Amino acid sequence: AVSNIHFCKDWRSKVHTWFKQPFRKIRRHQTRVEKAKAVFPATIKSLKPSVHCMNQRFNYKLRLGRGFTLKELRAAKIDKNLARTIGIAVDPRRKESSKECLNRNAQRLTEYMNRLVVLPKVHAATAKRLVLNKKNAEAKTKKAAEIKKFIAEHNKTIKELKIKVAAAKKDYAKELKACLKGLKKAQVAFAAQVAKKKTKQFNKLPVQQKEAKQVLDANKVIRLTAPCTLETKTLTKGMKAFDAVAHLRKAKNVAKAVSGIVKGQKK
Amino acid sequence: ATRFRQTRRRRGHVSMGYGRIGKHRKQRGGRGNAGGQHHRKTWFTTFHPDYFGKHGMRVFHLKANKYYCPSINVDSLWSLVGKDVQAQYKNAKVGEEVPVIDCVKHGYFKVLGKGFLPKQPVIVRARYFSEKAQQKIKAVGGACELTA
Amino acid sequence: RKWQRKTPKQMRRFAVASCIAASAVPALVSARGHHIAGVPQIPLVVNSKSISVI
Amino acid sequence: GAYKYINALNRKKQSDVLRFLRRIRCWELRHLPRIHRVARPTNPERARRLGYKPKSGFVIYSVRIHRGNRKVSARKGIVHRKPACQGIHKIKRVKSLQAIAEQRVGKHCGALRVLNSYFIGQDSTYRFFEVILVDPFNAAIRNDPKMNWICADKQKRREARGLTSAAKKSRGFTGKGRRYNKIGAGARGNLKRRNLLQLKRYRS
Amino acid sequence: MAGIAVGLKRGYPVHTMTAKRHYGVTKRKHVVNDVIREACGFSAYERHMMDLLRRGLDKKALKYAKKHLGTHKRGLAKRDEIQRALEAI
RNA sequence: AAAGAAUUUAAAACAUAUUAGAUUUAUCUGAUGUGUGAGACCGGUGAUUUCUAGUUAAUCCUUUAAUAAUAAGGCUU
RNA sequence: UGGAAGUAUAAAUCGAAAAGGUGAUAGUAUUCAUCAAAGUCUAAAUAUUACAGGAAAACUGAUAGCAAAGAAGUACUGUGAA
RNA sequence: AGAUUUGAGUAUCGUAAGAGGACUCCCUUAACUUAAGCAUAUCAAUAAGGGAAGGAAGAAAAAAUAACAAUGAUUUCUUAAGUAAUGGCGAAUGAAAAAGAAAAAGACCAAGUUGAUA
Repeated sequence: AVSNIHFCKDWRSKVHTWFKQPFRKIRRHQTRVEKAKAVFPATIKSLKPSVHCMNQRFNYKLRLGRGFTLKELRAAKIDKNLARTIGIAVDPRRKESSKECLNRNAQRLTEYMNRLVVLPKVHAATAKRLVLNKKNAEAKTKKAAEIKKFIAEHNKTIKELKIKVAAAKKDYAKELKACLKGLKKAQVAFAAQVAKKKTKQFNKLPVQQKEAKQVLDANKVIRLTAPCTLETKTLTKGMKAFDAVAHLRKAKNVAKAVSGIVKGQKK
Repeated sequence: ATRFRQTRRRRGHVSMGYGRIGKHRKQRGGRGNAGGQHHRKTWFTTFHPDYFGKHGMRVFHLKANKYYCPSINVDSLWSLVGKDVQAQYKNAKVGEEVPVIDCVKHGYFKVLGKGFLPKQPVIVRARYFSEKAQQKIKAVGGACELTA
Repeated sequence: RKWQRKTPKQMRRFAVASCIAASAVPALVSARGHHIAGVPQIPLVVNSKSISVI
Repeated sequence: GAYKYINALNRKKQSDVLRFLRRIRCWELRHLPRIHRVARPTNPERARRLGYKPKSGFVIYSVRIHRGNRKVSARKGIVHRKPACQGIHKIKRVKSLQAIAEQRVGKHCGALRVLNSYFIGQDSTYRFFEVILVDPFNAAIRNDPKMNWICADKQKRREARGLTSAAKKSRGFTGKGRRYNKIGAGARGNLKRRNLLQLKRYRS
Repeated sequence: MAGIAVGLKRGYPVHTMTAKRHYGVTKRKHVVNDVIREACGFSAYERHMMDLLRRGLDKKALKYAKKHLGTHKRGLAKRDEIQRALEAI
């Protein structure tokens, strides 16, 4: 074997030894520990989006990014100025990539907001926010009542149909096709009526007094992706006759035929 | 283990195992891969006959990520789910649930055709397929999907 | 120089499982230079209640 | 705004009006000491853009430099070198004349800090610059939050280390990306890191 | 079910979401361009361009413009401003 | 001529139109409809791929976002 | 410089803009994608065989270990660097 | 005579110098050596020479990657990798996106507007 060793240069002054590696672990750990002692959510590792990797090699894997786009904060009804102060990363540099990416990170912020508990800026009970929260209790109860009332009627069909399909799969695993067809028809009708409604621009920051349950980060509480189990499908006759090779070669040959089309039209 | 080398079994022998006529001098024909065409040519001819020259076109900035396409043959498809799942659905046909062996989740993109498949229907979800791979999957009673 | 050495983890556990199992043999335990003539059982296990008061 | 017509005007250097003015200025600077102080910048738009502010502690210095290329400083052009290093002419300095001139003002004015410099004019022999200097111990500079960063001790002889814009373009910090692979955070520091032979504590 | 990996229509089915902003000048930069032009005039090479354009040698103007600007596309943008000045007198 | 549901609710570019405030210039800057760009079919429709017969165009590979004509690099002698 | 019809810097000449740069095979054209240069500051994660204060060691044990275990860069040599 | 512009001397209050340079940022066109000779190449941002600082310094907020189900300031570590490429295509030299982590933070000038203007 032909050897290829780049030792002709002075490697003895290029040698780096890792004798400080055991002491690096103690130093970093004593900084994380002493950071929470200052204020525990200081090391909370502010929430980050669920972004895809790049290239077709990794395109199916989700991973944490940095900062939600200003469209994701608006979709989740979060002030972009207040986001940085409640442990949320913000990345104005990130242009939105897809609708499916906007929805997933809008749910990530929505789920995080419900878990988030914001202590008052002033500990004393005479703070404005605590005082104002007692100044709108009667209005909140009236506001809450109608929200539940008018949400209890719009879902009176989807909820019952979803209940029906849930039991249909049970008796099919302890008929089924009717419930799925029936459920899908209801879903289209509901989405049709929504298109045929100005909402709140910003939500309320959840501010309350509570015992200090101190958590070291928020990206571990909200998992990136749901666990994957075995998937199964109904083998119809249409899938049996799908020609994958012909579909791939047609797509390859069509892209390789653009040259002839331009060549022909240019003569 | 310095006590296990040949230096400890050659203490007393004058030449230390290197010969008296031909001493152990500094160099034995150059420093490195010297004389590739002059005096070590018979070495390169014998053991690396295509070491010298050029072949193929230069790729100025090669994108090795665009050539990453892991492949799995048909005979190894059912190992992706398991042997118990294979026997569970061993008596299915058209109309009933058949497990879907999606290979992208397992890191395989192209499905190749080699070996034999169990006589059961199956749904193979993969980015690319081979011409002889699709035949074996369909001859057994299954389907070949596509992804991405 | 190369002070610290590397060993596969599964080979490390193979030796420990072969070293715990070797402590239940009084012939090997005594041969190592241990006075275990008067012990009741060679896998000497003590109550967790007695330990908690030490 | 007045300073938007001046900026558009100053880009027409080949114009007769601007060529006459540069002709007069280059005459005066040839019969003055090489480094000297001027009352106010002669290009107030360019001076203001680079950082000059008409406040106490901000001074302007003019330096005249002899442009063109010099020979390799070897006696009688005799170098005991291999043919690959035997050239005496055609060898160009890595540091731009602007960076070179900025250092001469810095050494001459050791009690101040060099901020930036801009081109003034040139002739067949000389090229003239104008250097913006700041006094770090002025109470106005110290008490201004937006400019007291220059009071940091690491800013002593700023142009000598290569922190001014004129001296940082010669270092290669003109852009980003794959064109500037070797000049990531410093050409020599990047080279040392790439050449490090990491000997891990536990290695095969 | 889950698109295709080859061809023009390739990739996972998804609704892609980018503004094409135009960096340009305002309507007052027209005035600033004229005011400076009167106060300065034309460069030495610009004037030689005007002479060539007057005698109807448009190709020789572009070659001269390329020689002093180093870009085919920037040569056209100068051969248009110069030829526009001829129609403005 | 023969096989063919195709996957499922939070949207930005503006090709265009109609208005609002301005400029005369290689003229712009706002706001509201519309389609685009949309995809949830009801044993039959069918988007979509085969096979046969002509015609038309391209036909050794590459310049790594896509083409073209120059140029250059590949492979064999 | 790995950057190959030029990756970066500098010098001589030349020199823009009703903007424009990049998509590393030079050239023109039409699309597409992605940024918006030529001013400034910015903690944290990283380096350390000056020097000072400590702790360790499968290190050496007075021809060994620093040149130096005592008034060691000392005695002594040279015009001097040493 | 007066209103300005520029340039000086003097007084007062401060500022620079010198030591150290193990680590940091740079200027300079060394050679021995290797190629079994040698002249490009290697040695090699290496030695010597020169400048400047701090407890760290440098860099830092895209005229950046990529061609994807896309990312997203700087720095450092793992990997890509002795790979693409460079080379009397000889000897030899040789990165980077992606991907995994440590730490995380963004702010201003100029230009533009407001002028009983400060």
